[PDB]
Parts: sequence; structure tokens; C-alpha cells
Amino acid sequence: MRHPIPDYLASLVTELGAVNPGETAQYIPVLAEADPDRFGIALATPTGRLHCAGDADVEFTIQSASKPFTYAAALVDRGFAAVDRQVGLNPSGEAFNELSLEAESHRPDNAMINAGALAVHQLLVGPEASRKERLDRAVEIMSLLAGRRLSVDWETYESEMAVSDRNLSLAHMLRSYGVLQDSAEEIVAGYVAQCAVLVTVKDLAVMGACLATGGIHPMTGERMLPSIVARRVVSVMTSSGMYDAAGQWLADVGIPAKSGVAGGVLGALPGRVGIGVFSPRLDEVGNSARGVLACRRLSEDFRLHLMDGDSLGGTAVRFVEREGDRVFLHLQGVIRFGGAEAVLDALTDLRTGAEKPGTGWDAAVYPRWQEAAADRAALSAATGGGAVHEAAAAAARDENDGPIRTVVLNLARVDRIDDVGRRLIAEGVRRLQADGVRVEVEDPERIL
Amino acid sequence: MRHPIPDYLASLVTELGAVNPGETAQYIPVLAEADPDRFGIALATPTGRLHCAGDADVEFTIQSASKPFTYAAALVDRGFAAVDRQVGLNPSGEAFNELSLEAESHRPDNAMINAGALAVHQLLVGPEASRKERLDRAVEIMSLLAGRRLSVDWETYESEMAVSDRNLSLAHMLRSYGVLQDSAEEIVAGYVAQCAVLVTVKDLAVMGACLATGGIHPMTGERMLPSIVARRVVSVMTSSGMYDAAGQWLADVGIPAKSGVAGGVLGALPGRVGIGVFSPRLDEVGNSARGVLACRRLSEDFRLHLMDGDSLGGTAVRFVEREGDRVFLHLQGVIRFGGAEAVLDALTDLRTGAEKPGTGWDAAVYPRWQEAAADRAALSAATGGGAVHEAAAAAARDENDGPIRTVVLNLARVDRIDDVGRRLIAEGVRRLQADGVRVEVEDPERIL
Repeated sequence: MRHPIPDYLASLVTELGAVNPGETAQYIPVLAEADPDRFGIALATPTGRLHCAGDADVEFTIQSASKPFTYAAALVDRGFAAVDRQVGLNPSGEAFNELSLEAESHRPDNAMINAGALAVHQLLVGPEASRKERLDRAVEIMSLLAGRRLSVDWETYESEMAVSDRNLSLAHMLRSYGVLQDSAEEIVAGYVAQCAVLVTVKDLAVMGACLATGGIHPMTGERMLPSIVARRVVSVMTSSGMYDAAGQWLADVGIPAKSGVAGGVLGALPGRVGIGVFSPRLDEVGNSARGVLACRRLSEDFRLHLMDGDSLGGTAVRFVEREGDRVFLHLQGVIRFGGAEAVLDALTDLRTGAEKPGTGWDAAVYPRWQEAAADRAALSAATGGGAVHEAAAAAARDENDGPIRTVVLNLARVDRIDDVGRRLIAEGVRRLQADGVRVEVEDPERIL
Repeated sequence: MRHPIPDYLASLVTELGAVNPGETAQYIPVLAEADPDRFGIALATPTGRLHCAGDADVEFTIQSASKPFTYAAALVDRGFAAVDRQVGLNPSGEAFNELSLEAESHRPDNAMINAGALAVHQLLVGPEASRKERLDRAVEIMSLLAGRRLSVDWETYESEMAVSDRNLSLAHMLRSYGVLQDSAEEIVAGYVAQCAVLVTVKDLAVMGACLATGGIHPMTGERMLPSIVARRVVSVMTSSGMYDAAGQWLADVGIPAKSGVAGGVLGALPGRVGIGVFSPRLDEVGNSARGVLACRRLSEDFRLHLMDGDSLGGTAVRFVEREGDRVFLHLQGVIRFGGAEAVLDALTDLRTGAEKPGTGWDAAVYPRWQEAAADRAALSAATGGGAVHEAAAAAARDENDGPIRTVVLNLARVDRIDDVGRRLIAEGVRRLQADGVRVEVEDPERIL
């Protein structure tokens, strides 16, 4: 059987391809002359799958969509403190206002706008880094997430340098306020080479998935970035990626994205998918007309929206077996706060102490809450509490004949657990034992 | 054993309670005179749990934290088109600029700022609604999510009406541009009564959980709001809740929130938790000083951040049994796009047709991707692919002796599935059958 997603994308490529409004970036003939009759799209999943359609293998310069990756590299190289002194986190339009550096911050609003990107490139390797090392670092970071060595289209680069007065303007102003240390020319050349890196819709989809997973490359499972860094980058993409239209975009689409003037659009939805879209023509605000509409379609059709919750929750608890004197608690999935919390609930739902729980709420005041609580299993399926409810059941009628002396924690089905989950679950175990309960943690591949 | 979360909150209440900077809302003596030595916090989970600490049972007027609930009610009553004509989705500071209505929109920036809230209240029941019905509707919506009948503190209301010149200013300007139809006085009285509704930290935590779950009340499992409406509301809380500091707040905290001048702060993290915080004193920008810091602490300590992905993913697939000729595929959790997608992958990972799959990528170009793909199980645990990999295994060495004639889909462990998931999974089944494979869907409580 053939995967239905790629077909959906094919349908999408045909439908939205019925028209092709807007126009190509006019500033450089290399872009103004590029074939406008191209439209490709790719989805890279968290687990390592890649569904695509249309011109998804056609190369184009990444331009502004490079901004979150260099921002990423800079944060890893210099740390948060050093980057935050030079780059803010405030959303703004690309139009430059000097007042934005006159603030006691003395720094560009954010990493998505040009002035902010120029400051990022400057911080790329270290204070004593050479022009060549910073570019290589830019190209490297994008290449490591793309999974293949990328190249700089020097034809576009040259075309761009011949008309880089605006960026030179930004860089000079920035030097003026001490945000840039090196020459305006040097930093602009580096940022322009950076924007000339060649990628395909597929490359972007994969690169976006690395951010979407929290820094893990979906095709290898190797950590390419710290989860904290990926988080920051996706944060700024969401609040600043679409400049002054970021709010409207957050509400109608909900997909952290950033587009480039060559027709490319990058997306990254935490825990769900990396997206690459390509369509040469841009709308009135400078974004890829179809690329942007393709993202709105994916969101509405699949409910792929940042605000549409999708957590493991109680499903962290595979099941609860009250074999007899001993209780078996198996866990599964990617355990973080959500799952850890549910686990702690299952453990507490066992009578391993004088059961004098604090209902949290007054049954007298909330009769409905009591009624709903009665049908433990129904209430769980309506919210989504996996098998956590099986704990209260084990500590139910079965307690009527025999206490609980042993609890076995099986983690075989658990893929991985973050620190928060590890600390919460560990404490849970520590507190169970304190109840005179024996606790054995069966953990084949030492994950705890 | 005692639940570790409430203790963590207790620790948090004690630590941050070491100091109490800022000051109480000075505009009305009722608020300027309120005891500042109070600090409470509550967390309401998706499954129906409630962890709290400190003064979490103390009532205070909800003020601005009422804005997302009335916005919610208005969207349900009038529909999106009618509300969007009057209320925008653009982030802005509370400072009012007339230019914001001179735009061809002719509407306030968003529902989180006063002018935007006045427009929302006006739309509350319908065009022919009376003053009393709109207030009742406001009080009702907040009451249905809180789970108990709430009351308007008329003492605060009176205190406020005596100094409502600013809001009267807004309402009058809004009437000027036709955003309000009724009198400035009438709408301001309604909005002020609205802000005087009494709630506790716990009430807010529960109310926020309803939004966090997509509209489902965590204590009953009853749908209180459409998922689309809850989505919009949380979208605007994130982009506009903290006005011009929304970007910075999105990055350092990542919790959709809105605070009120009485010390209350409401939070709502999709798929994870509802939050109520209370601390009378406000900082320089008007938010609850400790309430705001409490949210930053919860985010950093538990990694409770909108951009920190937490999905079911491959865990939607409980397991894959290749008993013999027949294959058993059990699903679980809250199946949406993420889980549905993984399911479709499992199905495709079975050879039920001439296996001429499109790797998506060239093995020659990506040697590392091939290597990682080889150890199917390792790669899955590194990204988090639950049991989807068990499908390729069933279609592995076992195919070497016998094809696959029957596939059994068990949904017993699945809590619920949205439309997107239902359409994707249904198509998967439709396409399996087309391969001459028998497919039986064991679904006890008809969920499909």
C-alpha cells in the first residue's frame, strides 16, 4: 500500500498550483529571471520519514531561512549571555528604526530581521574568528542538519554583493552602536554568502525536523543541538518569523516558519514535523505566496497547529497489573513532565500508606466532579489518561484481600526520558520505598 | 506516598515568597488596600488532578484574566467572521493609538487589550442582547469552566465605576468607528462587572486546563468549547497576553498566560496543564510580580514550554504481532495527526504489495542515514518511534515463509481519535484491503 501523506501533498501541489500570483524577487536578475513555474513541498517526520511532492529536489538559495540555523550555531558557540547582549527577542518589521539601538540594550530586535542576522553572523565562531571561519561555521551548521555538505551559489552571491547597500547600511549603523566589531563590508559578505547556500525543499524539511525534535536529527537519532538552543530558535521563529504579521500567522497557521526571497519556506512544529516548501513568486509582503498558503493548508487540513495539544499524558503508563501481592507497572513513550506526572499519579493511586488523600476539591461543592470521578475509566478516555486509572483499580477490590509489598517498574517499552522525568520518577520510587514497599526497576538498556 | 508536585509548589511558594517587590493596584482603594502578604499557586492537569500550595483558596477579582473566556464565548455565539470584523489578532501595548482603528479594518488590535475586550463584551450574546444577558453570559462561560457558579464582587465593581474614565474613553472612540453599537456607559459597566468576577488560584488553574485540553473539562471529560475556539483563544494569549513583551515572554517562559491587576495570573499549556497563580503586588508593567516569576520557574524547572515538544508519535502503536499468517496491530493514546501518521507508517512497513518503496532519500548520498536505518529499533528509541518498527520486523524474516492475508486493528487501548486521525487511519485500512489483505477492526467502544 502507498502512503497517503505524499498523495495528499500531490493533491495540494496540483490544487494550489492552479494559479501562481505575486512575483519573483526583483532586486537581482538572477532571482528575477528564475523560472516561476516550480512548486515543491516536503514533510520530514520526527521518526525519520520523508513525504514529498512536486519540485522538492530543485535547489535554490536559502536566504532568510538561514537565520535560525546561524542563530542556533551562535548560541552554541558563544552561549546565551553573549548572544543576548547583541540580539534581542522582540518582534518587529524589517523596516529599520534607529530607536531600536538607542534603547539601553543597544541591540537589534531579534534574529529574524536582517540587522539581527548581521549581529548573529558576527558572533558565529568567537571574537578572534576569521571571515572564512564564520562562513564555514554557517555552512557547516546548515549542512549538519541537512545531513549533506551544502554549497554556496556564488553566482547569486556576486549578483547580491553588487547591490548590498541596504545591508551595508545596517552593518554600519550596528558598528556605530558597537554591535559589530569587524568591518561592515566583511560581515555583509559573510551574511550574503550565508544566504546563498543551496538547499532543496527536502533539505529544509529535514533541517526543520531537527529543531522540531528538540535538536535530534530524525534520520540518525544523533543530537545535533542542545534542546534549550533549539527551543529558543523555534521560539523566535514563531514570534518574529513573520514580522508584524506574526500574531495573525500564529492564530490562522500555528506553524513556526520563516521564508526566503528565493521562494523557500522553512517550518518546524515541536514534536511533530519539519517542513520545506518552494515556490519562486512572493506576495506583497515578500514571502513565498504558495509556500505560505501551503502551510496554512497543512495546518487546517491536519490540525498541525502549535496550540493543538498532542501529548503522551497518561499513556506513559502502558498498564498496571496487580498479579497478587506484587504490582507490575510498565511505562512507555518519551517520558517528560507530562508522562512523569501521570506516573506519579499512578503510584499515588496505590494505597501504600494511610490513604488520607487531599481530593484537591470538595465533593460537596462539586457533585459533578464526583460523579465523573466514579467512572474512573470513562473519565480517563474523555481527557486521555492512558492506563493510569488501572492503578486505583489494583489498589481497589484487590486490596480488600492483601496489601502491596512489591512494585516492579518496567521501562523496557520506554524510548527515552529527560532529566525532569528522571528526577520526578526517581523521587516517586524513593517515596514508595519509604512506605515499606519493595521496588524493583527492570531497566534493560539503563535509561533511568 | 505523597505526590511530589504539591511539595515542589510548596517549596516554590516559600522560596519566591522570601520577598514581595512591586505594589498593589493603586487606582482603587479596594485593591490598593488589599493584604499584599498572600501567595498561592495551583496546577490542574489534563486528566483531572489538582496540585496546589499557599493561598490557593483565596478569592480575588479576575480582572483582565477574564478576557480569554469572554473572547471564547463571543466566538461560540457569533462565529469567527462576526468577531474578527470587530477584533483583530495583532499584538500591541495597552497604550491606545487611534491609528489602530483608522486602518481599513477599523478594529482594535486584539482581545487581550482593553479596547479589544470592550468590543468582545459587546458581541457577547447577539445583536439584540440586553445588558443583563451579556453579563450573565460572561459570568456563565467563566463559571462553566471553573465548574462552579461564580459571583461578581460588587464592592470592587462600584469602586471601579467611580473611576472608569479611561475605559469610557475607549468605548466612546470605539463607538465612533462603529465597533460598538450600544452606549459607552453600558458596555463599560458590563466589562467592569466582568472583571469583578471572583475566582481563586484553583478556579483559574481549572479554567486554564479547559483551554489546555482543547475545550474539554479535565474534571468531567465533557466538552465545554470547540477545539477550534480554544485554539484561537490560546493563540492570542500567547501572542498578545504580555503585550509588547510577548516575544521575550514566549522565549524565556513559553506558557500562554494573562494576568490581572488583582494579583491573579492564568496559564494554559496545550496538552499539559492549566495554571493559576496569585500574588497581589504588581511589577513595573502591571503584572503580578511573583505570579509572573512563578510561571518562569515552572517553565525552567519542568521544561513546561510551548516549544518543548511532547507528542505521542510512534507510541500510538502499542505493538505489532506477527502471530503467523495474520498480523495484530494494537493502537493506543489520543490519536491525532502525529499518531495517525505513525500508524500509516506501520501499515506501509508491511509488504502487502510489490515492495518498491520510495526511500525518499538516496542511500548513496546519505550513507549515515542507511547505517542508522539498519538498526531499526535503536533509531526508533533515539527519535521516539514507539512500536512502529515492529511492523517492518513482522514483514521481515517472517515473510521469508508465508505472506500476510489478515490484519487485525485493535483500538481497545485507544482513548479517542480526532477527525484527522479518523480519516487518515480509515484511508489506511481502505488501501490495505485494496492489497487483497483481510482487515478486521476490533473496536469495542465504537470510536472509529
